[PDB]
Amino acid sequence: LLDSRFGAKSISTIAESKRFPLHEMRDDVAFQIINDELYLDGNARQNLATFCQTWDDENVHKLMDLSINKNWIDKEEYPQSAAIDLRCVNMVADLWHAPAPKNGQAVGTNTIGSSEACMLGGMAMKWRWRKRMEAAGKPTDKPNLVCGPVQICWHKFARYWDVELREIPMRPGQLFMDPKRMIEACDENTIGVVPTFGVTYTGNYEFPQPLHDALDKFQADTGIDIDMHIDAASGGFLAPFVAPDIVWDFRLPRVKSISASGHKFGLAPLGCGWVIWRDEEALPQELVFNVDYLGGQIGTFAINFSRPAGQVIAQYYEFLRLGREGYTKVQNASYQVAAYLADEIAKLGPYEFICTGRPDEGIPAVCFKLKDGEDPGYTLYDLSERLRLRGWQVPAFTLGGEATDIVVMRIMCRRGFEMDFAELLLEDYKASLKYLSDHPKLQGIAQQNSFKHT
Amino acid sequence: KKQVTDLRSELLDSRFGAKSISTIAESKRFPLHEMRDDVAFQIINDELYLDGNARQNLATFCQTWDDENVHKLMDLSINKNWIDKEEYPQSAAIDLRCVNMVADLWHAPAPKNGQAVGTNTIGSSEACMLGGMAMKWRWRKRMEAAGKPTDKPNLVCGPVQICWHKFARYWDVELREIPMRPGQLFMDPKRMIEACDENTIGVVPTFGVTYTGNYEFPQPLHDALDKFQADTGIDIDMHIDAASGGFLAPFVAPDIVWDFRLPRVKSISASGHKFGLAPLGCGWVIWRDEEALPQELVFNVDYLGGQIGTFAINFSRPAGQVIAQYYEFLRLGREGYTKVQNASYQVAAYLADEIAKLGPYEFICTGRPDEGIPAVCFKLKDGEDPGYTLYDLSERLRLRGWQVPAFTLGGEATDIVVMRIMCRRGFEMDFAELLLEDYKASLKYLSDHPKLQGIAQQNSFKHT
Amino acid sequence: ELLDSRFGAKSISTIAESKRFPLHEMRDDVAFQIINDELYLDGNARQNLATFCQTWDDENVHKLMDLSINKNWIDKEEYPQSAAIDLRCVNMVADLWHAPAPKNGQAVGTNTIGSSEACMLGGMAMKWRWRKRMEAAGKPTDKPNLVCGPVQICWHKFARYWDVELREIPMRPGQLFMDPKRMIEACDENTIGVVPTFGVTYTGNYEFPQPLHDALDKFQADTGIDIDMHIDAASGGFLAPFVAPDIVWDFRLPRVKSISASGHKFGLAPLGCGWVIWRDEEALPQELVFNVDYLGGQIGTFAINFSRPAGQVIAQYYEFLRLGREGYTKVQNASYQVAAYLADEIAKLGPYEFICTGRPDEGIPAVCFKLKDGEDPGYTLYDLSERLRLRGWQVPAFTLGGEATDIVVMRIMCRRGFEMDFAELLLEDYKASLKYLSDHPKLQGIAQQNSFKHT
Amino acid sequence: ELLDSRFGAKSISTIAESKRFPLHEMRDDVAFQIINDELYLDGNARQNLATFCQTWDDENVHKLMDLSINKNWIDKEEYPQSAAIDLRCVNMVADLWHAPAPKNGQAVGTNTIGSSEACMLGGMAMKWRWRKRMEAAGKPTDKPNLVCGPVQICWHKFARYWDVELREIPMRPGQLFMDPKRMIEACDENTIGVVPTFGVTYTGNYEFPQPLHDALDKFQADTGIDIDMHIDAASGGFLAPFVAPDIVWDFRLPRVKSISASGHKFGLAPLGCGWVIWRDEEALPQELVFNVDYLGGQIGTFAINFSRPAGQVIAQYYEFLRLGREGYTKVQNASYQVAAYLADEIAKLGPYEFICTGRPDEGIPAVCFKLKDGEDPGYTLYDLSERLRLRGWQVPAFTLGGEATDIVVMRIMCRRGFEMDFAELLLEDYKASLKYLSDHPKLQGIAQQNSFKHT
Repeated sequence: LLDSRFGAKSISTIAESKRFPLHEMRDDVAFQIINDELYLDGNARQNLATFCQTWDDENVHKLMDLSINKNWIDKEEYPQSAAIDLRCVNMVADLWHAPAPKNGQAVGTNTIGSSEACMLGGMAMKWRWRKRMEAAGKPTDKPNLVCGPVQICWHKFARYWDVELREIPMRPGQLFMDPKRMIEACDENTIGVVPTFGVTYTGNYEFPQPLHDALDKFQADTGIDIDMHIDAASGGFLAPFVAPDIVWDFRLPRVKSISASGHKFGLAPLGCGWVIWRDEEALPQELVFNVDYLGGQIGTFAINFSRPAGQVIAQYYEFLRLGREGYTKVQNASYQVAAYLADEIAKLGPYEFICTGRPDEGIPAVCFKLKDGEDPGYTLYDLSERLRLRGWQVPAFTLGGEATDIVVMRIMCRRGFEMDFAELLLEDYKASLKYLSDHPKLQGIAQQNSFKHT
Repeated sequence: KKQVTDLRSELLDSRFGAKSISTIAESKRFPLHEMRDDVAFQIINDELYLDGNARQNLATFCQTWDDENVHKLMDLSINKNWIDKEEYPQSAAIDLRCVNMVADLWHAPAPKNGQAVGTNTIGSSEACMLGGMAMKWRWRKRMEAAGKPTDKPNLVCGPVQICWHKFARYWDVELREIPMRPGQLFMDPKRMIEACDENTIGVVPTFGVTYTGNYEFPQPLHDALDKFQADTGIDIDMHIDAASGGFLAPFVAPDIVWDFRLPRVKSISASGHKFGLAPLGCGWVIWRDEEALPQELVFNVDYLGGQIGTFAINFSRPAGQVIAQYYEFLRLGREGYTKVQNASYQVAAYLADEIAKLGPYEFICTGRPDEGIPAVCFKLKDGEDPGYTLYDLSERLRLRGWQVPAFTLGGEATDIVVMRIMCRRGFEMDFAELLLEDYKASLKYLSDHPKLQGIAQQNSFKHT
Repeated sequence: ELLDSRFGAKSISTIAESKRFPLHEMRDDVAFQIINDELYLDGNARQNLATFCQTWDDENVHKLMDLSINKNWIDKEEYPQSAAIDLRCVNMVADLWHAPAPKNGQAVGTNTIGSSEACMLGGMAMKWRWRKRMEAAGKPTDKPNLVCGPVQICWHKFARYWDVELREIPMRPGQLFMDPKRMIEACDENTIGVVPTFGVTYTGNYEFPQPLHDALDKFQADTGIDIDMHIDAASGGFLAPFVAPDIVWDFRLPRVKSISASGHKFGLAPLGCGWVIWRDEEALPQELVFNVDYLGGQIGTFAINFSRPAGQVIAQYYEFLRLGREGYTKVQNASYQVAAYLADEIAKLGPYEFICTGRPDEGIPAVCFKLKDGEDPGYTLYDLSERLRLRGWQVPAFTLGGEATDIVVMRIMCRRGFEMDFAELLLEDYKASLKYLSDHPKLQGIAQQNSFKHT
Repeated sequence: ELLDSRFGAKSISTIAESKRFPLHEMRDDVAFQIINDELYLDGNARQNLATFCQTWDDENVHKLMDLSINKNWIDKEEYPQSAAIDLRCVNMVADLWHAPAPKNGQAVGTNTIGSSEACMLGGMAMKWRWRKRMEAAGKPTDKPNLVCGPVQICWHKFARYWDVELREIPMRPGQLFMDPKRMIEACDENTIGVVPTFGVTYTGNYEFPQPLHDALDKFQADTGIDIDMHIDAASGGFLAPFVAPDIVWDFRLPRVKSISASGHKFGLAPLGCGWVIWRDEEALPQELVFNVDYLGGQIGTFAINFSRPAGQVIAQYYEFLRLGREGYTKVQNASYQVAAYLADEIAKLGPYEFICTGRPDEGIPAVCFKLKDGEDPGYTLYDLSERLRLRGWQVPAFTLGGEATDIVVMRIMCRRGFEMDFAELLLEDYKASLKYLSDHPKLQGIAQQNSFKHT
């Protein structure tokens, strides 16, 4: 009947949350109602499962706010947002060593995230592969795609575009797509190989170079010429700053496209991805749609259409304020935190490390499991529950394929999670151990994977 | 000085009392150095002044008005992840409410389990693809069950938005677009049926044609699909592209039978960020029920609370638009939207009557609620020459601040030059008065300067 | 060599040093962001159903508090309007509690930082009235006692700090409060006063002053000993006058010489606001009032604190002006509707005995319950409380004192902000928590730490 | 009935009864949004290259302006600190312009709303000094003239409003400004003063007071007629002293008895700020100063305005403080670099003859050019000005005056905020414009409306 906030007749959001509302309500009442329910969302600061930016910068807030109505697709009405977007394509291209374009503009596009960028990469792969077969007179009805432990976007790609996903299974000692097994899976129907440069599940890089040598030898051995698209969702904004010596990008001739998330280590806010092609030949013109506007026409290869230009603008702000110099410092701060956690956690239990936050191996992450046949009086699921009681989300989950038996804990170190917070995590980690040791009945109870995808 | 011109990272800047960087000198490479955060902010902030504010842009369909409450909701929601149900369960709850509300708005059958089948999207584009994929899979599953080949799917439609051209190309479906032609601009029952066959995955009426403003009416088409099924056994479904009309007809013309009232309408899509009133980045698609949505398309993710299924092309993205959409549903309801959309219609209808007095025009859309969306669309009467083309008028208007797009139609009507005026929230009766004044002044200018006729020759952006 | 990813710069750690005064300056905006970022480790309280303290947010209150950051409550001279506003508040609370009309037009009483200070002042005033009364009768004054029920911690502190024997009537099953019989058994010539709790912290039930009052009248008739009351209305003092005005508990009772309440509980003020009113000048021994000099003459204060900001007063004013009786009535009843609804709904979900069910004629908007004796549903209320934390709620489980030492209660406080839709959400998480304990029996009996119960 | 899509309510037109004082109240917040929505139709001026006035945005300035919306410039008594700040600005502007050190510590001068008011004050003071002396000689004083070049409109207003005959030396081919020869032709015993324009509005070029000063010396030598100067330094006044300290144009010349300049042009103040400085008490007739009583004594003002806000002065002081000569020199150099660059690039694009090219020793940060005589590249600068409008730029084309009624010029003003990158964008758009004019020859000769040239 009454609401204590408004000292008035009560408006429930839960009653008839099932139909379109009939009546108007005071604007500021609707606002305070929604505002209040939003407090029940987490703030992610103690969420150690996600890669997506959760820190807050006033300049980014002001820039998102100015841009709320700036339509990324409408080049004609917001020509300056359009110009900023083209800068960022060129800069990401450059970051990844794309060849100098003949026309002065890199081939590539901002996206909403890595998912769309993957679809575009995938569709391009499929189309280059179909042209090759059609020219060579071969059937094109059985495409396949060869990969390791990919993010879920490759599952959707395969499904939505009717391509056979040839996923190399995780297995003990080999948690990733190695050159030998990659090669066993390739044949004239392979549209491409997708190395994951920063595997979501573990944190490690699949290194494109040895896979690239193996594809070169494959072409020599069989005449079959297979290309790569690097899914660098996390890695593409790490390695180029802290390890330029890792050759994973367009310096490799088979690498025809690359995609990354701006809203992970690109430090952009949620809703920003990037995909770059090596050159015009890498992007079939059949996929590009040309629309007229007053200043000529512009080509777009996008799944999305209208949407706000703010994230692109924020991405640019990050590029401008940091440069290589700043990015290197920012990403090193995160690697330092991971290395530290890895180092410290190692002393607390009988653990085996899959990833220890090393810049030459992968991304700022710690991934570990219990040592085989070692029982410290808890599972990592249990430990994950204790940590949620201290406000932390530290996902515990299983690996796939032939490692379906392995439970790992993954910690992600993203911007905002500084050394002080890592210290606090550790105190909570220790207090959890002691608790588990004081209450042995807790062992084995917990059994539900935390969300592992982003 | 002896510092030669090309060895400097040059230039004082009058704003910083300092040397600076030229965003344009080195926009081809990743920047080398850090720069004070607030300087980079000011740099970008100043360049953003070169954008329009769209208040005077009469071409777009997208929300360009500003409401403080929306600004605040968006700004709280910058990091809220629409895909992460675990961390943001309240944003997830609000999203599910919106899906039930839009479902209900479209007469979706009551769900056995209380939750409508549908999803927020980034826009009509994603929503279309999901609708299109689902159509393809339903059709495929049916032909497989029947032992028939599935390698030549086609889609039958009228003058569709570009997202259907993208869907047809991206998913290898032949687009059977009924051509606009003089005197029949739209997919009619007859030409629709000529185009239909066992390989048709669906028909897509466009309930609010992008190019003109008009509704294609699903009812008569629905009638022709019923008879087509009786004559041939072939059972074809519909997905209605209601990008704009989806949030207009339910309030100002609830009697147009276009939605899930029609048994063949298996899914409907619409754009929140057009007449939905939401800010940029929001779309909706709804399915009649679980049968309408092949489970194979839905991905189940593990989370701590069990698992939830999503059908999306995107993945992580912010939840602010959904929240803001919710805010519009709550503060307006059916009563409020009815008033809001009526205001734009009055504005469109007003401009149609007044523009008709000013030249020899033939109208394709006059902002009548029973006919289409709040838009005015016209051409010159055939064989009449008033001393200018609509392209010329569109240029003069631009000199006075307005974007009023002139472009050609498609198909057999590619000779036809139209002007379209979109009336959306914020474009009020007083601003339309101002437009008219400007339009009269442009006509006089053109009448005083006849060497202008025929010079402007470029289409304005038409798609949104 | 350590970097910070926020600042793109050498790391500054609040934990390094943290035990020595820092040596070096650091940039203001960096120190600010450092601290701000750490504040995200605090809760929001929106989901913390243990506390009584205001946790909602109103832009106007934020504005007034911010205006007031430097307004010194004690400094009447520099901030005369803050002073005038405080004085209006004292009059309005006195009137709320049916204080007798004052001869000089100003009610007797004061703002405080909380109930705690207001209890100290009321306590001291009790002790001094009894002392003076006994001195004037030539009698020893070194053994003063105080009679009370299951009192808030401030009374324990008062007793210890001021050397008064606390005669606390213990809780016992059946009777979790101070009843007249046990009250009188404890009373004597050295009893400085009785302190009923009009809203017992641990349960949410009102101790009713009236029957106790009648027992003190009879006690006087029988023995000549004339004992007064101070009502601790921490919570009930801003509830009953709006939703149950016929409960006679306040200055309508002759023996009630002073009353206290928390403005930052149900008075709707922000943290840092309590009130104490005395019946009239006689109820407040002048010896306790300090008169300072200022330019317009002198003002007397009775305070433990001295300089402090005037914003909470000013905010409390805003609440009084914007709502009035009519507004308070709607605001408090809405919380009662929440509490009554939860009592009903929770009752359906397991074998519970209720102590408090949000009825306005019985207590404050709280739900307080225990498991039915014997009936073992497969968890303790500790366990249930732990499950509820994993879904973000703090719903405290704790033991009663005294002779009710076996009893484990759960207490849910319904405060402004915690509306019907949030109650529904708690109910859903409650059910889901029960489902989990059923599916995971091993969990039973594990948790055993009482949650914070005091405020 | 008519609805508004913003408010979901009956429509309220600002246009309907816009000729009658409105009858009824409406909600405040609706009136605000209605007005705020109309204001979107104003330009923002960032792409307007015709104006000299500040169009950039500095948060600190906005904050000071907003703090000062009610500070009354004239009310020294209630706003004594705004007054003190004002007086500092007067001394600082006097010092910048080499005013002789004040015998009393305070320079003779005042803030004004703009150059306009400042010119009247200067104009009036010339008038009175001239009048006093001619009245001493028992000579008629009813026909004063004022000798000048291509002055800003304020001199035309002064002339008209004070019945002074305006002897404006016309612009003519090859001599667009007041030279010594023609100046002297126009001088006689009725000349109240000569006004060099130190930054001509129409072109950007400086009129140099030193060679004019020499001629006036010779004139007094030859004829016994002693003529003074007032420098209209609207724009030059905050440019030259920082980037061309060697140009002698100010109080270093004995005949210069006052100077005016706009704070809200290159002084960097927001709109509503001007300055006029007199050499010393003798240059300012006392009869023109009004003495107004108040608590701390009385102050004299020479003003046309009276009550008005102090914010622009406050903002002016802010710029003086944060910049100094060091900061100003950088700011203005920056604008010059942009003007000079545009002059250089623009000369590459067509058959142009430049009047001004952004050289700090010649004039202000401006580019001014015309088509080479008898050359036809296929458009007029009016045509070019139209194409550039379609790209969002206001780049005014207009005819010169007097004997160059024939010459059409394009003038580009480079003020703070129009940085090198925006100059690059204009050039890109300039070339896009030349290309289009080329591809559509029928455009040639269509456009013929002068753009606003005055500020």
